[PDB]
Amino acid sequence: SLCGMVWEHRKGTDYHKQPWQAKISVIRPSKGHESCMGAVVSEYFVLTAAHCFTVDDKEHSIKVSVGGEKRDLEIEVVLFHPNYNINGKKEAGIPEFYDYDVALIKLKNKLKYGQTIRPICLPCTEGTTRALRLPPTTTCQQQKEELLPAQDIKALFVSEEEKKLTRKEVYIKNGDKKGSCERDAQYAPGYDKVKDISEVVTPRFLCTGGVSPYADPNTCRGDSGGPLIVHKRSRFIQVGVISWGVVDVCKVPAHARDFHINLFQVLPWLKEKLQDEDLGFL
Amino acid sequence: ADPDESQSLSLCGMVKGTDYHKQPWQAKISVIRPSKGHESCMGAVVSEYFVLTAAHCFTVDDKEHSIKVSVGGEKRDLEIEVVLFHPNYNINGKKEAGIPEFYDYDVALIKLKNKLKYGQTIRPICLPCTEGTTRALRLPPTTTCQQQKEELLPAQDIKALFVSEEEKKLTRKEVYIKNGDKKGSCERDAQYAPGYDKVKDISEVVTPRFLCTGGVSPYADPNTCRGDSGGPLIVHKRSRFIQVGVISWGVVDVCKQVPAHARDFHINLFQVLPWLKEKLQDEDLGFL
Repeated sequence: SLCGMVWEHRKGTDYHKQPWQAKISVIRPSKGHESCMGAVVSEYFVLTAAHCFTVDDKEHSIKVSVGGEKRDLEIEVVLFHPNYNINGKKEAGIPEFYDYDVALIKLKNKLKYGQTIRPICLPCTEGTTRALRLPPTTTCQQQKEELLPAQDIKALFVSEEEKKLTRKEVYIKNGDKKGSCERDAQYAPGYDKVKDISEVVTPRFLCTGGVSPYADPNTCRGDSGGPLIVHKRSRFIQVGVISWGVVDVCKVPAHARDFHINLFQVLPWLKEKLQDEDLGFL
Repeated sequence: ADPDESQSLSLCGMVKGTDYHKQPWQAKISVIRPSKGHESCMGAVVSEYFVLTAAHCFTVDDKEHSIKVSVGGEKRDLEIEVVLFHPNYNINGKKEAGIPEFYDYDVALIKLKNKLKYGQTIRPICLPCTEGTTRALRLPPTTTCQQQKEELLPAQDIKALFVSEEEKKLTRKEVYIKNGDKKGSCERDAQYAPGYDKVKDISEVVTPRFLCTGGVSPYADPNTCRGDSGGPLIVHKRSRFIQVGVISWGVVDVCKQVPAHARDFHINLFQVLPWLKEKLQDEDLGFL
């Protein structure tokens, strides 16, 4: 199959429209389960946020499903980015630090691509170069400048509300608005007294949300971990992983920013872990 | 006399108006984090400086900015001096044994910085083995702790309730604690709870510090919602409300499969009286 390509037909389920979307549920007796999403990136892997796994039990507590299927898929192992350390800045007044908040769920059984289950394209891969109908002289830097220019980048994410999946169009402030977007991180939970924001907002994050240039929808609690996508040439390319934000409105607007791990900033990890998935990383 | 009388306001377990007039002891607790996966729990005002709830609720070590506590329907959040966790509590205590989360001694006390000013919407609930409870029960002044137990927790199906929240409003749910011959059946269903798939001996997860509700016998019992966790398990013994437990965990949440297996577990306060008695020794509670 061709990554980031959807069913060329009308109607169909929410998974005909977003075949790459995966649902993740981490369950515990207390009933305060984690709810997250991810994206199929190959037949054996699902990419999502590292912070979703708060119960270290891949055998019976992590429920992963795709294609709107009801069955939960067998997990071989969950790989956490090596630099991830959520409590690493506790002593500096940062309760939860989300740098490198990405993880890959490796499935025991190979996924079978259909009209409701298909991979999404990843940065600096052969699939993305072809999806964007670019020539083979295309490099990783070129893909980056093509997908993430120094401006307000049009992008989207998939949100679930009332049993329904919907695309939410947002704008990544990667240009002159970047700074003001990142600075609103001061309004995120536990960050009240964080003097320098660069300490909670590292060069591994993309910033969306706000009312400028437009009134951007915000990620819902359950959407955490899902892909942040750039829609180009009728193809879907994942550029980030939803990680955290200022507020959950699905439940001051100009302050409603969401942060995502920029996949261009965790390529050595991705390239190494998915080196056997025939995705052709550059 | 005037109901706002200071002495009349300090009377535990007593009750038109909003739903907070109906449940004056109810406390709301939110542990927020940037990822948006906030913890939601409830608690009970036990005294002027303390709110009792579950230990598992505190997943962000930041009482300064990430733990929001409110009472009396107030939209304001209260400053926290310190959060006290039962010394025997350790959710990872049996990880190596195949048990992901262990909820033994799942209780914690929130010590507020400022005194709670009791009122028409803010009032403490009665705690086991205290001067207050003996009176609420209409028992002679000679009553002992064991006597109160036999009075509140008989070896049978014990009528009880917990306060649940569904769509902005709070409501009382009648449940039955299986403390008699249905006790074993109730506890054995713990086998169907998250992560307990391979638990052979149920005693490993359901320790003698737990009360068991839920199921369809003797009656179809309602279950606790994720957000009701850490909330007080109460006995409505004749116009008075006594807290006998702290909601800890359960097999399933069906708010907002196999109904007969739907059990909820609560930490029996009688099993943590030594902790309660001590930590609350300066709160003028009259512990027997």
